[PDB]
Amino acid sequence: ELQEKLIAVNRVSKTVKGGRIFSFTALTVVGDGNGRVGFGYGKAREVPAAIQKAMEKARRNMINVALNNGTLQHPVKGVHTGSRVFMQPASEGTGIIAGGAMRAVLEVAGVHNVLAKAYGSTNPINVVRATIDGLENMNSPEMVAAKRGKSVEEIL
Amino acid sequence: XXAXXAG
Amino acid sequence: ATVNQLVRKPRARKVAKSNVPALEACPQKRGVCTRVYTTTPKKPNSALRKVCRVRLTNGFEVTSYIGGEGHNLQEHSVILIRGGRVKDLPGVRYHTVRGALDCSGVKDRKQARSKYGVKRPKA
Amino acid sequence: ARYLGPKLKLSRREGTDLFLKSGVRAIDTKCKIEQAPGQHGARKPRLSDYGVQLREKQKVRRIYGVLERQFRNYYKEAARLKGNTGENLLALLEGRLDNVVYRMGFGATRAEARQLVSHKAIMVNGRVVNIASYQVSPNDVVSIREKAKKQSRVKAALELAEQREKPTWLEVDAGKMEGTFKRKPERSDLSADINEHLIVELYSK
Amino acid sequence: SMQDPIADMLTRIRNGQAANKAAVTMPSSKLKVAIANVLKEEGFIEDFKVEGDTKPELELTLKYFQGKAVVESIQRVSRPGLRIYKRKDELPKVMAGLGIAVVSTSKGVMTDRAARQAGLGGEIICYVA
Amino acid sequence: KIRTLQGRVVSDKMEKSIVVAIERFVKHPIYGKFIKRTTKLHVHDENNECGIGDVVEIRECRPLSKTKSWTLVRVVEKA
RNA sequence: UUAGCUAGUAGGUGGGGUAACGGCUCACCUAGGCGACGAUCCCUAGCUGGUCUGAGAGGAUGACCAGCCACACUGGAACU
RNA sequence: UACCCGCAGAAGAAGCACCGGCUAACUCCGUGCCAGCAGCCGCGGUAAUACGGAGGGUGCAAGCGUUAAUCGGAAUUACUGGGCGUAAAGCGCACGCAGGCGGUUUGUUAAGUCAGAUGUGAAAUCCCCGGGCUCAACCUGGGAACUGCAUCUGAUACUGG
RNA sequence: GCCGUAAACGAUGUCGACUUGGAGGUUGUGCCGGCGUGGCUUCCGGAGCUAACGCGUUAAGUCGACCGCCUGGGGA
RNA sequence: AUGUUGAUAU
Ligand SMILES: [K+]
Ligand SMILES: [Mg+2]
Ligand SMILES: [Mg+2]
Ligand SMILES: [Mg+2]
Ligand SMILES: [Mg+2]
Ligand SMILES: [Mg+2]
Ligand SMILES: [Mg+2]
Ligand SMILES: [Mg+2]
Ligand SMILES: [Mg+2]
Ligand SMILES: [Mg+2]
Ligand SMILES: [Mg+2]
Ligand SMILES: [Mg+2]
Ligand SMILES: [Mg+2]
Ligand SMILES: [Mg+2]
Ligand SMILES: [Mg+2]
Ligand SMILES: [Mg+2]
Ligand SMILES: [Mg+2]
Ligand SMILES: [Mg+2]
Ligand SMILES: [Mg+2]
Ligand SMILES: [Mg+2]
Ligand SMILES: [Mg+2]
Ligand SMILES: [Mg+2]
Ligand SMILES: [Mg+2]
Ligand SMILES: [Mg+2]
Ligand SMILES: [Mg+2]
Ligand SMILES: [Mg+2]
Ligand SMILES: [Mg+2]
Repeated sequence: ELQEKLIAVNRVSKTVKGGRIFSFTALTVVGDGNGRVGFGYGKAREVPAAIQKAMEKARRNMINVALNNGTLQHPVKGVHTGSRVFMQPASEGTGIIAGGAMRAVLEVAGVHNVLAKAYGSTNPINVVRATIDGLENMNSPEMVAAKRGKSVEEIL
Repeated sequence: XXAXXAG
Repeated sequence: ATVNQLVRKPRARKVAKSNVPALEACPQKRGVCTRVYTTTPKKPNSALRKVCRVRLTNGFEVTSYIGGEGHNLQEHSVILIRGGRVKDLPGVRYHTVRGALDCSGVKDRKQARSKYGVKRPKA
Repeated sequence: ARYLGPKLKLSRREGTDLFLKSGVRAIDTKCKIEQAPGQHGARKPRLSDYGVQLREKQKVRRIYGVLERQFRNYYKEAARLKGNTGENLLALLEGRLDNVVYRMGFGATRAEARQLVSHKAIMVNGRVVNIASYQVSPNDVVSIREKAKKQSRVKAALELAEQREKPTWLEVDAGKMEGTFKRKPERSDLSADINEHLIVELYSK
Repeated sequence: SMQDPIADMLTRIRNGQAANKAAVTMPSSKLKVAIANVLKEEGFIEDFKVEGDTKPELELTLKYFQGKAVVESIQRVSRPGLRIYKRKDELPKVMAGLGIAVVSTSKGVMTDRAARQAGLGGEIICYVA
Repeated sequence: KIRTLQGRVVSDKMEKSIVVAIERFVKHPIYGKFIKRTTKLHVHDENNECGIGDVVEIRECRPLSKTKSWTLVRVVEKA
């Protein structure tokens, strides 16, 4: 059902009396392919368990993206920490024109056609967060019509 | 010095 | 910067700088070896790295690296230099072209022969 | 400007039958199709995004026998032409004469079909064409020449074509030894194994 | 000193929305009222009203939908330090047409939709979304 | 209509000539701000009517001196 | 890390001159004219259509092709 | 001459770079911080996928590499599109000329601004739909485009007078 | 009389507008110990902002005007 | 009160 995707595995270290304790972080995204997407970040001493932890977190932290026929409603800007992402609706058969972290979010979310650019830090975690922040705060015509107290064709 | 250590 | 500030003083571009100024925007230059010698690399490397001081046709004096195992250069050898620093010889910004002018190709070389001026073994 | 080397080691790298032998017998009997070529063949390393994309592009190229410069020009064309770039690319490759001559069933392989075209044994709407890369357009008759109809290569190939699946976009006559290129193949007509978006990504990066 | 009362109105709305204020009150002006109409008609604010003679006070009643404020963003575009004028062909679509650009045309202040229909360009006052 | 420019008089000290500043107002090509851009013209003023301060209409004409190819049409405003 | 530059200089009148307007030239008169919207001075440079790159805005560039300019051993001069 | 026809015979026709990560491709031997490699990080100190050779492999292919040079990636001069408490960055503080900017109402003007029209924006080039060289490159028909400039005539909300 | 610089620091330019609170200090004032209302100021903290530390109506929040300044480390 | 230093690479 859900498309699970591993974005980044990273080795991290705490020092102790003995020396360095290494451990693994795994950043994953899960999505249905119809505008429901969630990222998970898991830590463990081994890579498998980090991933299994990441996937479990991702499934419980999915949000709803209001898509428009496999692309975005409008241009969106996401920011998290040092990651400033920009995403634009594209024509059919564009594909996802995006960096690898944004690519994975957009693929599993069900965005087929999009022009994306990551400005600033391309730190995988913060890029993923900025992207999903972007998607979740993208307005559709229906909710815009709703809030403004109009019809969809008055808006469009 | 010592013409170049820690013992 | 305010718009009025930019109107008064526009954005200056980063001027940018050659790492190979003695070539003077030429792919190669010829020169004459004044000294051919060895020198030790910086940390963490240890070697006797084969360099030559070279007087180029355009008057510049530069150090150039001699790559490959063994060479035939002496003082008053005419050689061709190209761009390319040696990371662990500070000051060395050029490589000699093996198998151009008086510089011979490397003896008994078989792989990457075009890089070291070595004609194809007759098979 | 052609691959003249061993054909099965191409297939073994891709891990897939690329039809570079006639199909008189199974690929399994002629080589270890499972194992990749060479000393470290049994090793199956974890392949990167780039490696996946590369291997996909190299698969499609190796089927149609297109070298990289010419393949990239097809991509540039496919991107220029309107529609979905990926399906445009596969259309252009199917449009090639040496492919059309194979698809109808005159060559056993595409390299044989390429030898046919090369050696002035093919005609397109009357005229002799000895260019493999020639784009055969819709409503075009492709024909064996009368001197070339006596070849055992052509008859033997036409038998193997019956064992293969028939192109819906081609109508052929085995007796007359000529066929019409009716229309451009749709993506549905071509195999689902090819992941054309990977090739688009590869050139789009 | 005060040198952009429009930016000040937009800011009073922006801040007032963030602070979940019911209404926001600025000093009035003809151009402020003209903008307030476009925000009313497009359904971003609920109502407005001018009050006074010597010193009139505009008073916008703000909208909230499902808890959230309706004005998602509201950006000054043309400003004293840099005036932006657009021709009819180059009028901006805010949020792919889901938001408005308030445009001062020769036939008064209006949305970029209304300006496209009227075949006019003009000064781009603000975006709203 | 005949083509004319209009501008302020900035000098009247020349005999039968004035300097006229044509104030233009131009979008900056890069930065988009609207900029005042003067252009000064030596202008023929037969009779020597105009003085510094006066707005004047002017038209282009044949060369009259080294620097003059513009003539006074009318004084629009005076100081 | 060039701030002042300019006396045919800037304008006028008349005579001369040019195919032609004109300090183009001359005599006399006036004392102007140019400049921080960068004059003057210094360095570099043929300009454009275009070319390369770029999502664009830009950045870089001006080989071939075509338009314009300039030069013809160096300096100067006219003649036809 | 293009092109066509005939002849004979696989005959006359494959290299270059790369394989530690970035980056597609791994083993053995030799060497032992030496010899050497290196775009960046780095590799070599006696068990080197990084040197040198070999075998195998990967990528390109009548080319392949290397060097030079431009733009890109570089939002790393940020107009579009950046910053300045501590990362580089607020003048030690003020007054103030030029400059930039300017509360609110009415009228007027029409400079900015906007609208329309006309002229111009050489041809080639680019782009689109066609055509011609067996194909392609290349050549070429018609368009689109040339985002500009000027002139005239209107609009008057905003900015300026 | 000259010098003209300091970690000359809040390492935070000036002016204006707007945006939950709490506890003080100091200096006016109005109404009758309480109840307001001004100025300046110390500490905490909310949203928001911030790489984080923190800032937080005296902003490093939300905006406008103008100025100053930065563009890897060194060389300097 | 005072009270120094720790060769190179890894
Ligand atoms: K000592
Ligand atoms: Mg960065
Ligand atoms: Mg070729
Ligand atoms: Mg005269
Ligand atoms: Mg003249
Ligand atoms: Mg020159
Ligand atoms: Mg860009
Ligand atoms: Mg130029
Ligand atoms: Mg690999
Ligand atoms: Mg060994
Ligand atoms: Mg380069
Ligand atoms: Mg840039
Ligand atoms: Mg920065
Ligand atoms: Mg410091
Ligand atoms: Mg600092
Ligand atoms: Mg200060
Ligand atoms: Mg002051
Ligand atoms: Mg005003
Ligand atoms: Mg006008
Ligand atoms: Mg054709
Ligand atoms: Mg044409
Ligand atoms: Mg043209
Ligand atoms: Mg007015
Ligand atoms: Mg100081
Ligand atoms: Mg300070
Ligand atoms: Mg606090
Ligand atoms: Mg010590």
